[PDB]
Amino acid sequence: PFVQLFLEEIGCTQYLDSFIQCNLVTEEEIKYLDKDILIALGVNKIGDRLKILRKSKSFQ
Repeated sequence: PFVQLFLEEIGCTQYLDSFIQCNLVTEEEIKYLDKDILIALGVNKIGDRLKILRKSKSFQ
């Protein structure tokens, strides 16, 4: 799924596991993720959080 493929661009699949923790499969919801939600998602790097939001925009 795109959720796993775009996240792979970060270079660390560990975050991919973070998405499984929330069980998020909708691509639009990725943009819906806020920096605070990413913390709950299971992300240990604040810089990567910015990458997820910016890369998600690339979807459109």
